[PDB]
Amino acid sequence: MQRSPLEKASVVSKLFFSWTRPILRKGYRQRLELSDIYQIPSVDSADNLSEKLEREWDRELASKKNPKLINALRRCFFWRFMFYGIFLYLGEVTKAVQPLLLGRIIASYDPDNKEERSIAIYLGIGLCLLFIVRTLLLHPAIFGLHHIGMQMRIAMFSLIYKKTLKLSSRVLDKISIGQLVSLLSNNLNKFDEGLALAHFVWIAPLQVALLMGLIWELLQASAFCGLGFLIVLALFQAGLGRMMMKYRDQRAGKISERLVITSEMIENIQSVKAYCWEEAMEKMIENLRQTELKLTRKAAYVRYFNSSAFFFSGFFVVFLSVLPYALIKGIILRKIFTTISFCIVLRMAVTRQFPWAVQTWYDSLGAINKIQDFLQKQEYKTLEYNLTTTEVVMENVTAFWEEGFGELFGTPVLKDINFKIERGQLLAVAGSTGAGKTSLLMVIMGELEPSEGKIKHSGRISFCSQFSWIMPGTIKENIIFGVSYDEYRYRSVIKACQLEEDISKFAEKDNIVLGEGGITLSGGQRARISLARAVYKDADLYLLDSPFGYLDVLTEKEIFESCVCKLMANKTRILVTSKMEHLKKADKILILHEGSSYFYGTFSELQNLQTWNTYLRYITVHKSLIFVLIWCLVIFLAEVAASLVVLWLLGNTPLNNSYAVIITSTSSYYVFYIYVGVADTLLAMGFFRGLPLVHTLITVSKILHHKMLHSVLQAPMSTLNTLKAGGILNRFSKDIAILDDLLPLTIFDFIQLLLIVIGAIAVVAVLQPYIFVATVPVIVAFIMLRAYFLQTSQQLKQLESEGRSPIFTHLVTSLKGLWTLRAFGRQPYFETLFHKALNLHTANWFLYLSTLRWFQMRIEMIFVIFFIAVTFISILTTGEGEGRVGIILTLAMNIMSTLQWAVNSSIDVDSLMRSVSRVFKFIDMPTEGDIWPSGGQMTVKDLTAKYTEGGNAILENISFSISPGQRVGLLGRTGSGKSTLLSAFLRLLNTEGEIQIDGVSWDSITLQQWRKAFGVIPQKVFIFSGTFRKNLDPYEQWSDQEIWKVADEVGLRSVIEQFPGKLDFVLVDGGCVLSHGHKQLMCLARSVLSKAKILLLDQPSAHLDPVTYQIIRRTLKQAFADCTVILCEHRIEAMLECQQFLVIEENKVRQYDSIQKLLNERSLFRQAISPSDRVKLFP
Ligand SMILES: Nc1ncnc2c1ncn2[C@@H]1O[C@H](COP(=O)(O)OP(=O)(O)OP(=O)(O)O)[C@@H](O)[C@H]1O
Ligand SMILES: Nc1ncnc2c1ncn2[C@@H]1O[C@H](COP(=O)(O)OP(=O)(O)OP(=O)(O)O)[C@@H](O)[C@H]1O
Ligand SMILES: CC(C)CCC[C@@H](C)[C@H]1CC[C@H]2[C@@H]3CC=C4C[C@@H](O)CC[C@]4(C)[C@H]3CC[C@]12C
Ligand SMILES: CC1(C)Cc2c(sc(NC(=O)c3cc[nH]n3)c2C(N)=O)C(C)(C)O1
Ligand SMILES: [Mg+2]
Ligand SMILES: [Mg+2]
Repeated sequence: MQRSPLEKASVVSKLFFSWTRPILRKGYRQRLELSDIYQIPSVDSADNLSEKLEREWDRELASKKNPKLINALRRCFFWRFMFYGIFLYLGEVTKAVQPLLLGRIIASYDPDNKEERSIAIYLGIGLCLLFIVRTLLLHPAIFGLHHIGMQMRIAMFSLIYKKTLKLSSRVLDKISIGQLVSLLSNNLNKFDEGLALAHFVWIAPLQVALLMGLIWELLQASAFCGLGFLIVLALFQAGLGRMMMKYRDQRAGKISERLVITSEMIENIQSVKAYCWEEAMEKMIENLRQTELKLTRKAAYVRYFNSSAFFFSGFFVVFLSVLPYALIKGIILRKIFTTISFCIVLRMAVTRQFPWAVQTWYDSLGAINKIQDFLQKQEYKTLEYNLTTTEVVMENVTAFWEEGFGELFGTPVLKDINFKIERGQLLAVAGSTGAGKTSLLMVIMGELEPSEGKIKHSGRISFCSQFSWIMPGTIKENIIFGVSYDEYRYRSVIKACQLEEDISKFAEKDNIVLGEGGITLSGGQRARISLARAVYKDADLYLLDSPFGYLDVLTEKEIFESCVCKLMANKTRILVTSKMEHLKKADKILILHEGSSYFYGTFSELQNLQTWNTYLRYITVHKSLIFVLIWCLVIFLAEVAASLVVLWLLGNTPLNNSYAVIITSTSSYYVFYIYVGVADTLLAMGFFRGLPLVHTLITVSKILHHKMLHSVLQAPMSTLNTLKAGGILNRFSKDIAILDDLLPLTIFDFIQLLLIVIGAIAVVAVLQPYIFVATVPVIVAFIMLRAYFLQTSQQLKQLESEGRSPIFTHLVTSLKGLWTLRAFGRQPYFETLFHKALNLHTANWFLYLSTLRWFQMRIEMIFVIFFIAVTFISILTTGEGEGRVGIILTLAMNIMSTLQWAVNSSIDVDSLMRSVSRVFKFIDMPTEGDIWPSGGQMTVKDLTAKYTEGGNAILENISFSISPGQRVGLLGRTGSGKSTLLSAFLRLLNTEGEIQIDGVSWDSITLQQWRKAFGVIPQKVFIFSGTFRKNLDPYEQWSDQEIWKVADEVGLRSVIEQFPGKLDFVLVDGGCVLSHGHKQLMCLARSVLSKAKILLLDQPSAHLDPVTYQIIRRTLKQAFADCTVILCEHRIEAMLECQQFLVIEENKVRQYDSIQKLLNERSLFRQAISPSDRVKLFP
């Protein structure tokens, strides 16, 4: 990491921006190098800006009665804000005095021997000094304001991330990820570039006042008559402004809902492919875009008029100003031209510098109000009493989930519970699915607050959750979790939890980079990592929320008899389980039922009791766009043609005529200048040209989004495991929102300005030849410098754009596994780990932003250097009568001002066109590519299974056969590959060989027609945000009578009726409202509905007790009558059902007929069988 070159630089280097020079010549030749990226300055790091504003915000909360975040921002930015403002004012004031000096220098060409001839050279010196001071005065202040804006945004982002870690469990149901992602995604680049525009609120009026006097000098009455039009027009723009911000708050609700559905489906696509929900998910996201794009088009139509009230305004402000003066006194051309030159600045001042400033003040204060509202929310309170005898006591506790019933006090999830726990003994928390075993642990931790009751234990606590959580990094970084490493401790934990088997099979033994959630690992490997993280942590109380769900009986007994009773057996460790073997060794038991203590005591008592290609693939998506652009061009040619014959007639005039005074001298070199100043309205796009162009460009972004979401869904599994969660979420959030909002209007201004310059040069050139030759040296200079800059700029804009993914990826896992962070107390780790993501983004963004003003300053310096050269060549070579050299040259240099503005607009288009480039990389991803399943007999031959292309083979030379309508058991040790065998049939991972069914093979049929044969219950359950009927069938094939008919057999009768809207209750936060057992029953009903003659069950019973498991065999015997069943399951009770058994080990299979034979070979596995389950197998 090289340190920032801004730190050690002369004022000249910081004034002329020479310190950014190295990376351009480095980036021009070569591809950009990671070494060449500079470390952020010490001023604008995450830590200090957090430090600074954190200190002010609590001072603000302490002092005032109703605090405001703007007051906290004021005390740390206001002086450095206003310091740049006064330079930006003087830099803008010097534009208004330019027509006074230049005006006379144009007038001095007139042969009528005026006094100007005399002063011209002094204006010549003065006007050169005038340009030099502005070029220096403006750009440092803009960079200064961008630099302050960047510091404000980093400070607020840091305060949101600290606030969200202390946020209440009550609030998490209300605020989804789409709320947080959208808030950051909106502000990320909009807030920084805004503070350049923000000052023109108070610059523009003083500018209007200063200009109105200078016009009042020329025209006494009419100038006010003109101004009235701009007051008339300014109120119309303010009307569009308030209209456009009411269309944006209707849409803002819709965007959040789209991101939560898009995130959820791509996070667990492996289920989405198994069920075959492509059309279902696409049609769902399609319906959310309908409302969004309706509001986008409406907000875009009002935005055009706001950005089209400057070009049209031009002609009418001058016309209404000169007309009244013309009728009474008469006018000289020298008076009309002067007015034109003042007018252009005034409109710039009042029609694109005033409506862009206020619009920035609304958005900034709106964004700050949402952040301030987000900071003032219900916090997770902590109340831990270190002083204790280490006796975990609970007495007379009740608890409700929601606020309403709890506050008004629906049945509470706990009531009338009480227990006493000495230090060095484990509690056996037992009961049926929906007893409140997770809820009890949530009360012990303090996530769920009890209405009536009291809890007390010491602050130190460990927590192994039911849904296992894996942060992004190495298995080591997961197991130790933000603390020092201890060789003796870490190794002893891994042998206790016995991951030694699973860790040794990996290529990189200890440390492999796991993704967001850890889908590289199976269910058993995640559970034991979560348990290892819990065990490696040291605390007074260990909470274990059923870690033996996904484990086989051999692993379950060894890990129980190796960790729970060996590694920790001198402390209070409440556990969740439902087996006799675990309750025997346990000292105290608590059997919950319907949120009530059925029993409490001991085991003995209980028995007693009972680039060109990017710019070309974006124009040829939609045919309307190419018709509209051709339609604009033919109308453009017509007005260029119309103006040419107007100026032909006007110039060729043979001229009491007070109306407009002209002489042979003045005529020739004012008539052309008048046209150049009024060529911004004549060659303007109307509501015939501008409307459809905006309409089509939004239609392009709708088509691009459809293709992108379509391509991501049907791409192969390897390409989707390669990329992160935040990388997916970044594009659909930020990159698709740029094609909807900014990019359609950014192209409009670029085309408008480009047409004005082309058409201006065209009419001037055809009528007077040498001005085209005069423009060419300045034209080539701008194109030269532009081509040079874009080589570095395009490479910085990709490192910066892809630099966003760290911030989002981190924000997902932070919010996803929030309960474990506060359990272990690892906020200081995650805050400092989050600061690195901001510093990374700042490092790239600051670099790109600073490179731009270099370009912005250099192109103005080029224009100044040429204008200085033109002015003295003009003034010095002026004849005794009628100097023609200056007449030709200054006309060109009036055009180059409009082109300078167009080149700056061109760089804003290329920066936004990067986004469309990054969308097209997702569109260009590879594709995975009588009655048929009558009986459902499978024949596998020479099968091989591996995830990565040319990696390690998980299964090797697999072959076996199932006869029709036969139930088949599948089993083996955790991490054997059982899922891989189920994924091999669906062929989600790439395989070799053939699996032929009912005498017909893979290659005979398409893949989507193939996957409709099977009926899947996956290991990881997927419940998207919607109604129960939407989850149970997205296609809406089955009736309510049908779904209610299924709902009783699998037993969601009592589950659904609990909630208000029966089959209309909108599930949230990935179905957090339902318990873990109900999610397994949800996937069962989903498979029961889909009548399939083959069906695949990946551990249907995960954390179901023996009572709930009767439903599984009830529905498996009755509903699945004739169809063949592959049952992948750990519990031995399930083996009584199915005939043939498939055992997996050593990357190969073995098939067995009877159970007696199979269990006979293996002794340790037969000795793991429960005594209650041993009397069933053997009679
Ligand atoms: N966030 C929540 N909001 C509202 N109700 C909830 C929430 N979480 C759980 N519940 C309800 O509380 C009851 C008990 O939940 P809990 O998860 O503690 O049961 P459990 O015994 O742990 O389930 P399982 O045996 O499947 O692990 C369930 O009926 C469930 O509907
Ligand atoms: N997506 C993947 N990419 C790479 N390797 C994988 C992937 N999924 C699984 N593996 C590897 O394959 C091994 C076995 O895979 P699989 O997920 O089928 O185990 P399993 O039998 O389902 O486990 P469990 O018994 O816990 O359900 C894992 O131990 C892991 O090393
Ligand atoms: C800083 C600004 C807002 C102050 C007010 C505007 C200034 C520019 C205005 C207010 C009064 C104006 C003056 C009013 C009358 C005359 C006399 C005339 O023969 C030459 C111009 C001159 C001298 C004007 C120059 C511009 C002027 C000085
Ligand atoms: C904002 C807007 C309504 C934009 C606008 C105008 S005026 C105008 N077009 C015309 O005059 C016109 C004439 C022929 N074809 N178009 C527009 C517009 N965008 O078309 C004004 C009034 C300044 O203000
Ligand atoms: Mg539970
Ligand atoms: Mg599995």
